[PDB]
This record gives sequence, structure tokens and C-alpha cells, in this order.
Amino acid sequence: ATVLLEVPFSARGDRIPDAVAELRTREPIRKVRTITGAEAWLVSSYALCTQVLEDRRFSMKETAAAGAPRLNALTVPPEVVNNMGNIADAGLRKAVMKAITPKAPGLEQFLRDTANSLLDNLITEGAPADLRNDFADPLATALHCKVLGIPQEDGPKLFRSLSIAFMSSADPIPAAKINWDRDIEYMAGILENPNITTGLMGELSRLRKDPAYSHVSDELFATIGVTFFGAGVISTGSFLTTALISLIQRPQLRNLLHEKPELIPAGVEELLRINLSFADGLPRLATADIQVGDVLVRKGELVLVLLEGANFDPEHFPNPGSIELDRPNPTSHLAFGRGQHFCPGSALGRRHAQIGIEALLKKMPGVDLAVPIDQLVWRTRFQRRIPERLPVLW
Ligand code: HEM
Ligand SMILES: Oc1ccc(Nc2n[nH]c(-c3ccc(O)cc3)c2-c2ccc(O)cc2)cc1
Repeated sequence: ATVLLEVPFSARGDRIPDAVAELRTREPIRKVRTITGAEAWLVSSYALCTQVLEDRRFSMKETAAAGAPRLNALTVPPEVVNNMGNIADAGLRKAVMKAITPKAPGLEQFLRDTANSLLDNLITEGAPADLRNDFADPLATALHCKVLGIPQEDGPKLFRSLSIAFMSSADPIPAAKINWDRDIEYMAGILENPNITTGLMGELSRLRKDPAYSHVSDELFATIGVTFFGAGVISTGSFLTTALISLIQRPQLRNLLHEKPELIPAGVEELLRINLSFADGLPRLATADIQVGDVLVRKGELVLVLLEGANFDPEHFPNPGSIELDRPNPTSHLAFGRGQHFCPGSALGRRHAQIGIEALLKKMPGVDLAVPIDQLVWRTRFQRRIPERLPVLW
């Protein structure tokens, strides 16, 4: 005879392969081959995953080095692999972080109103409805337009870059460059547009004219807008879609949350823990020789941190495949990563999902799949696991 084990194992986002637990038990770090032909170390236990993510010698930025073993081809300029470091070095971290909290005045009510309106529209049109294309994704897209302070009507055209921008491809993608360059010009226009005074782009636009930021490049400011829109929308849309499947498949849970919506945040934390939204391990490149379990990882080697390996590890989360709302370590999952690169949009992602699920349970308490679960079409060669359509009735 056979060839080296290949990753990823399955694009299905509704079930974890039995193979993951067997791997975790027998070889929690082991060699695998990625879609580019490169070799990598696949890490699958909670203990080893957290070790890698907490040790900055396993570098995110160095993954972009010419000649490194790759998980997939870049769909961004190599400097953007260090996007958070670049934000931090420009003195913009605190401002970005403040602009993307779900606590801004009126933002939550906007999310509720938007979710309610999307659902009323589905209800009027009649079953079946597609909860990804006509609910989760538009909710994500509308949230991010509002966060960024850009017009709602520009959401759809930005969003349509993302089926390419988030590909997980063996080779470079011509369309990713075309879209990237166009979306950057869009966000450069936004920084020059006097009507844009709110949200992240309103704040960046002010900071750009402030003498404390006069040497920050226009490229960086536009990049922040493109990347935060893209990462946020893909991540929240994907998460919410596959969380809705997990909830639909658990009518006793669906009913407990409908009846006691105060438990929704605890439900969302468990939906997060069990989520299979990330299609690949998180990539890092070793910058030193580092012992990880039984393997001495060598400098210049690629390591992949399998989030579901950690999140279903029974030594950290007993009965890992069960959603239990009373765990003693409920936010200790790795759905938002860990360490230097911990998700800066985590609070926003939680609130998007909370409010989407709250609205859906209230408007469609009888929600159920309208097709057998095996009929869902899983997107392949992508950085997220998502069903192309999510047909439901109620
Ligand atoms: C449920 C929703 C989300 C999930 C499950 C998620 C998950 C993740 C994870 C696992 C990472 C770590 C990647 C790594 O360490 O290699 C990450 C990083 C990132 N997330 Fe999220 N995230 C979500 C929502 C968002 C939102 C709403 C935004 C922005 C508006 C966002 C922006 C980013 C950015 C910019 C990074 C890179 C951070 C860095 O390189 O230091 N995310 N996220
Ligand atoms: O080290 C990396 C670098 C990038 C990524 N993921 C991404 N793939 N695509 C993009 C991307 C986002 C928006 C857009 O209009 C076009 C592309 C990302 C990405 C994800 C997070 C970022 O901080 C920057 C880029 C994942 C790991």
C-alpha cells in the first residue's frame, strides 16, 4: 503493498470516520501524504494537538516559505499567511478586535432581525427550503457587511469569491488571483469612500488618516477588509450550516433548546466541540527539531493539527460523540484553535450561531431534513466541510 495514508480522509461533515479514534489510540502522531504529494505529521490527540498549537516554534508564517512541504496551494499572497502578525506590527490589533465584537450597539438586534426576515421569507415561499444558501450563508454575509460597515448590497458579490478563495487545492488557482485583486480594489475604494464611517472599515479609514498610522500601507488596510470578510463569512456560514444538521439529527436536543432557550449558549459550545467544519488539520512548519509524543519532528517538516482528533478525544471529553450540556470543561475544545493564532472572531462566531439557532427554533420548531441524510452533497477539495444544499421541511 500500500501507499502512505492520504489526507483528508472524508469530506463528510455529518460523521467522524471511525479511523480517527483508531489513529488517536495507536499513533496519535503519524506520517501522512497531503494532496500536493508532500509528507506531513498528522496529530490527533488532545494532548499533542495542544502541545503543537502552544509552541510557536511550530510556525504558521513559515508554512508559506518557498520550497516547504505544503498541505495545499496558497490562494493568498505569501505575506498574508502572516496577516495577524502584520496587523499586530502595524499597531492595529486592538482596533480590529474591538470592531469585530458582537457587543457593538444594535449589532445583535440586527442579527436577530436578519435571521427572522430570512426565515419569514422561507416560510412564505413554502417547503422545502435550503438552510445553507437561503439562511446560514446570507445571515453570515449580512453580519459581516454590517461588521465591516459596508453596504448590504455588496455582500453577494463579495461572497461569490469564497467558493474559490477557500479551496484546498494541490495547485495554484487562476481564479483566486482574479477575485483577490478585484476584492482588494473594492476594499481600497471603500477606504476612500466618505460614506463609510462605521464598523471595521470606517475605523480603518480613520486610522489611515491619523499620523500615528501614516506608514501603514494601503495594501494592509485593504487586506484586512478582504480577509476578515472572507474568513468570517466562510467560517460562520460553514459552522452554522453543519451545526443545524447536528441539531436536526437530535430532536430531543432540538426540543430541550426550543423549550429552554437559555441553554442555547451551552448547546452552541457543544455544537462547536463536535463540529467537523475544518476539512484539513491546521498547518504549521517546524522551525526546530521538537519531540512530539514518540516522534522527533525535524526542522522544516509540516505538521497538521487535527481539530476533531482533539475534540473527540475521550481522555479529555468523555463520551465524546454525545452533546452533553453539563461538561466541566465546556469551552476547552479547539474549535477556535489555541495559542498565538486563537480565532480573533470567536465571540462573533458564537453569537452568530446562537442567534441563528434561536431564531430557527422559534420560527420552525418542526424543522427536519427533507431528504435522507446520505443525499447531502459534500463539497470536496475545500478548506471547510459543507453540504452544497441543506433541504429541510418544517
Ligand atoms: C464559528 C466560527 C468560526 C470558527 C469555527 C473559526 C475557527 C478558526 C480557527 C480554528 C482558527 C485558527 C487557525 C490556526 O490556528 O491555524 C481561526 C483563525 C482565524 N479566524 Fe476564525 N473562526 C470562526 C469565525 C471567525 C470570524 C467571525 C472571523 C472574523 C470576522 C474570523 C477570523 C479569523 C482570522 C482572521 C484568523 C487567523 C488568526 C491568525 O492567523 O492569528 N473567524 N479561526
Ligand atoms: O496560513 C493560512 C493562510 C490562509 C488560509 N486560508 C485562507 N484561504 N483563503 C483566504 C482568503 C480569505 C479571503 C479572500 O477573499 C481570499 C482568500 C484565507 C485566509 C484566512 C485567514 C486570514 O487571516 C487570511 C486569509 C489558511 C491558512
